[PDB]
Amino acid sequence: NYPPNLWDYEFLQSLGDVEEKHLKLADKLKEEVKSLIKQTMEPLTKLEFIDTVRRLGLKYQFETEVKEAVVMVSKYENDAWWIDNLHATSLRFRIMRENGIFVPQDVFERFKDTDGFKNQLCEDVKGLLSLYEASFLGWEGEDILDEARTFATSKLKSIEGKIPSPSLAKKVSHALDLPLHWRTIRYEARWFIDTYEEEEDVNLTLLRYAKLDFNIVQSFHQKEIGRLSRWWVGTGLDKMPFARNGLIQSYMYAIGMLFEPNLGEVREMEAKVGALITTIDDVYDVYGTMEELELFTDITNRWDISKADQLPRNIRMPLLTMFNTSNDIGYWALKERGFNGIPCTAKVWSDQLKSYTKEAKWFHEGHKPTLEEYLDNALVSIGFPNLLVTSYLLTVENPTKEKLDYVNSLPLFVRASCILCRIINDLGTSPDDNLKSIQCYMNEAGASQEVAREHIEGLVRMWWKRLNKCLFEPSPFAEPFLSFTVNVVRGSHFFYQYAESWTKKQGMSVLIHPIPLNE
Amino acid sequence: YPPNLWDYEFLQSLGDHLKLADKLKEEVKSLIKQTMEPLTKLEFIDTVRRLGLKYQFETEVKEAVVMVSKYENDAWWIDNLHATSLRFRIMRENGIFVPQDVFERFKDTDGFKNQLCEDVKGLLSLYEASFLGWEGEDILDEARTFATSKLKSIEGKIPSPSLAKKVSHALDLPLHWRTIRYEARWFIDTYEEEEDVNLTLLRYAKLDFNIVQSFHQKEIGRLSRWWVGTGLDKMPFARNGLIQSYMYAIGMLFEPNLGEVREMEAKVGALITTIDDVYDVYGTMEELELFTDITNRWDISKADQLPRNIRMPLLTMFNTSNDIGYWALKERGFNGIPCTAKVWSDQLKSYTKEAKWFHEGHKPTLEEYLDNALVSIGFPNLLVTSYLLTVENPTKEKLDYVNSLPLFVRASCILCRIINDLGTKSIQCYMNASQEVAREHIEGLVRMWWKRLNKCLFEPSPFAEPFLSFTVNVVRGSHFFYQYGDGYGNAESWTKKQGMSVLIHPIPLN
Ligand SMILES: CC(C)=CCC/C(C)=C/CC/C(C)=C/COP(=O)(O)C(Cl)(Cl)P(=O)(O)O
Ligand SMILES: CC(C)=CCC/C(C)=C/CC/C(C)=C/COP(=O)(O)C(Cl)(Cl)P(=O)(O)O
Ligand SMILES: [Mg+2]
Ligand SMILES: [Mg+2]
Ligand SMILES: [Mg+2]
Ligand SMILES: [Mg+2]
Repeated sequence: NYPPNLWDYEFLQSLGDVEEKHLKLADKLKEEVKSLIKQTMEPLTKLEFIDTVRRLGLKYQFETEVKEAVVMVSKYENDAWWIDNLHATSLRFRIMRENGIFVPQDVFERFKDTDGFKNQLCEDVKGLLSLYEASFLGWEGEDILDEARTFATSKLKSIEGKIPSPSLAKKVSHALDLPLHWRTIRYEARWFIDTYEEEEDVNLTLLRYAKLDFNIVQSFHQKEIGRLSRWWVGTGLDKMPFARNGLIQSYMYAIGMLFEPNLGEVREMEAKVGALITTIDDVYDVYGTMEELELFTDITNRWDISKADQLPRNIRMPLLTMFNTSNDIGYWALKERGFNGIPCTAKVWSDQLKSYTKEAKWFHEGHKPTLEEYLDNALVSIGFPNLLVTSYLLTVENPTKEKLDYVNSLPLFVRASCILCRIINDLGTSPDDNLKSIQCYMNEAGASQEVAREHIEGLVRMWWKRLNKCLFEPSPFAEPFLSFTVNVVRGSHFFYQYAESWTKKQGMSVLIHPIPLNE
Repeated sequence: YPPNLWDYEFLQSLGDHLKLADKLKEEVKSLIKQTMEPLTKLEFIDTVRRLGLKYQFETEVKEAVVMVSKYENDAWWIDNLHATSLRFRIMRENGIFVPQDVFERFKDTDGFKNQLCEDVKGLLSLYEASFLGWEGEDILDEARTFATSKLKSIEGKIPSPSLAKKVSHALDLPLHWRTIRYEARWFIDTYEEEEDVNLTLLRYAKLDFNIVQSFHQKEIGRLSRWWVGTGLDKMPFARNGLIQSYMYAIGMLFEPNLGEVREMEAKVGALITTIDDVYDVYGTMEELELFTDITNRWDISKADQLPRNIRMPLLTMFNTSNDIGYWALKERGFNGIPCTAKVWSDQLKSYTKEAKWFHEGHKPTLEEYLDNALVSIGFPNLLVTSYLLTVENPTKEKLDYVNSLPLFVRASCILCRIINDLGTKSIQCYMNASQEVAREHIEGLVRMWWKRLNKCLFEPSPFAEPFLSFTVNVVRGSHFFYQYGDGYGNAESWTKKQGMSVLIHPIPLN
């Protein structure tokens, strides 16, 4: 291709086209790790171990063993093992809440005096880092978790880059970039396999399984990218003079939303939809005229491609691929799930293009919307209602029009995720546009760039609190949609840290290069 | 356990010496170019053709044939029945006219001289040449009836192993009516038995066959994954649709360089067989009208009014037609969706007329039924699609023209339907004579339309390769497959065998 993509599509197909020795060894090491999760340990040691299993990307292999470990630890009658221990209190608080076992913010009170958190806690970095990490599991009105974040952030930053203990130095720097709660499972696993190997408390059996299982999952990913690349070259959209790296960037995002091998077909369909969202966003933003885009929108609204030949090739090809792929995805729901998803996929595309039109209307009129006007439209235009409603269609038991209507109605859980994805993307922009979060709020309140960014950062923390509380009352939603909704937010944080070199490094270590085994 | 050719589990698993091939290709290139006696040359390029290798040497074979057509001294074939017959056929095969009068030496005013009954090689070449004939070429008709009788009479009495095999093979189907790719597998075995076998040509035939087979295996993997993805493998009205369609497609075109077109033709074939069963066996009256209406308007709004087992074929037809039309836009610069939507609407209209006859108790003339039955067989759909995907600079104008079914295309489509009706309402329609006498009449229409096909290849035509080859090769596919459709017993094991030898099992080398 010209310009060049991150990797050539012929090479990406190369990848998928792990010796039987290793699958057998993997089942063996898996049973040995089950035994370790099950085995009697001191409660702190057990929490540390299952936190390690999670960060290595292995919770999906041990869901039963990890939850049962966590329930056991919540039943442990004597509290002396965590009381007055900042690290143990913090980790317990976090692991309990991550597993739907409530722990009050009051457990942190004893670490404060009249003026706030006790300055002397700065003498224990491991404790500060566990406090920092735990603070992100907090809800609205949990003021002590807000103080904990501010204090632990401030104290860790006063040492970032200058910690003379390699593994804690790396983890502190990594955490201040993004807290574990905000990071993807799959990209964290690759980073943490390296970190873990350098740590004092390393279990070589767990580490050996983490590398083996990483490589096996990666081989499924390599076959998916082969299929997706073949599909993408098949559409001819790799040759559009826009949306360079559209397919690989969508797929890398998808791995953040869902990495598990058993969700391969769903992941491939989400990656196809992301590649089309990126492509068609560029059709609307950096190619089409207002008149071309009116016809694109109208064809989509009516699901009628009669007039498609009035669009030039570079606009007609994206339109008809959106149409053909949406029909294929809808058809999969009929074939696999017994429910024709074409009305649903046609509807979320119509909603999305309507949001683009409103954005373009404002941009042409010169209109300068408020933050709340901007976000009600921009949470649609980012594409996550499309991606998430589609993910629900493809996974809900017994899909129905009424269920799909409900998800597309933005229950608080979904609205939070979509607003978060939009605001996180907007915060990732560097040198400047009246139609992004920061400038809309600047325009509203007469605020500076600095004060407006601080405001938007606060909105990020607030919507995470609602996300967190929604999981303690998941209401009509179940796995895997619960995970999808949170993990698209983590994808956004990871891919919009406030470049192509970083993206290639991430794609190289997670998708292309197996972890070297000493087996 | 034996691998099941009908198991989509097995078929989905398919896909998962080139230096010697390129070396031996140049050696074979050199053998077609090197000087030989003009008869030995014709024999050599006929051998190349029959080994399914002509596609590798189109330019060397044509120039060989042109060189022989200019060889000035005729002493090498005059009064030699084999040589006269081989020259006739190879020349006409290459669009160089030879009159039927070259077979004057071998007949008088009373016909072919009964003396020739001992001359097995001669009789076989005469028989094969006769099928290159046109209408009113009555010497070629007489050569056929005569060669056929004399060949039947000597069959089990031929000492040469390879000549005995060739006579028995020719009497089932002349070479002209056989597919290239299925014949290539057969002929590799027979050729190895011949006295004049060229071991370089035989080694390259095997190597190229296995290389091309590996291409087809990747195609069947992709197509089987697609078919399982549609869910149509789990439908009632089942008939191993995809694998059968693919086995037909291989008769229509086998060349690796036509892979994508072959896959799309195989998909359309699988959908035609499936939807025909929807209209002929499973669908209610009200269901078929909605299907037809949805297709006519290319509007799937009301799809949900159809039950699962009908909605799935419908949406797959819609989705696949949109994909194929899209491929034309992407690859050929022309949006083919209006074209694929039209050939499906026309096909479903042929299904509506079948029912308007059955329910109104109407009984059509042979000419009436065949006007409709040449559309319903689905070869307009397949051939118009093949033209959309291959024609240089496609346009609506050119697509309306092919879809009007001018003689060349109409002859192929009638031949496909007639050949099919010969192997189980063509016979019933002509009868409304008896069974035996209609059949004999319909066999006659086969010979007739073949002569019109043959002539079309000499006449001015908008059409070029590869569509000229597609149009003749569907007819060969029909000849080869038409009497093994039943899907049990002898029919099923002969089909499985063809499937296994040409698609699955490589040719052992050394
Ligand atoms: C989870 C998944 C499969 C994601 C697919 C990739 C998608 C569609 C990501 C949406 C976020 C992206 C890539 C934003 C970059 O696009 P931009 O043109 O800057 C824009 Cl933020 Cl959409 P906008 O057009 O509003 O300025
Ligand atoms: C060259 C190519 C890709 C062929 C694809 C396969 C196709 C469409 C084969 C058509 C011949 C077949 C399988 C006929 C058997 O079907 P039938 O229902 O008996 C029938 Cl002859 Cl179509 P009809 O409905 O007229 O009785
Ligand atoms: Mg954009
Ligand atoms: Mg945009
Ligand atoms: Mg039928
Ligand atoms: Mg029929």
